[PDB]
Amino acid sequence: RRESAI
Amino acid sequence: TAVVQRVEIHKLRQGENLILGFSIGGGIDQDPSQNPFSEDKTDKGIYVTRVSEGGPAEIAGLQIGDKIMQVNGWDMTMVTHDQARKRLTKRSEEVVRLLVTRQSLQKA
Ligand SMILES: [Cl-]
Ligand SMILES: [Cl-]
Ligand SMILES: [Zn+2]
Repeated sequence: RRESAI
Repeated sequence: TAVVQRVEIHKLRQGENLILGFSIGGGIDQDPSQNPFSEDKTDKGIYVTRVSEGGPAEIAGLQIGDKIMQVNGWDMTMVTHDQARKRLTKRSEEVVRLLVTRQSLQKA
């Protein structure tokens, strides 16, 4: 599962 | 069941970067079955997978496992991963007003 840190 | 709440996060201006202090997972372009926070394993919505300690989001109330319904008016239930990523990183907005839902707990 992709994951973005913002 | 699940309760609905709104979180307002003021981004952190680190030099030329704007930080929110949290991570996301989900989106229609992703496999919803690999989501531990959703009761329904078909739900491809956006979820908070991480919340940095002492970060803006943590101080604002964001909690891991929270499902992002909408951001600053824009809907977040039927978007792709990149879309949600772009709607949370719009440089012209110093603040993001999140509408989320979370397993209310207190549900013994
Ligand atoms: Cl948390
Ligand atoms: Cl809003
Ligand atoms: Zn601010």
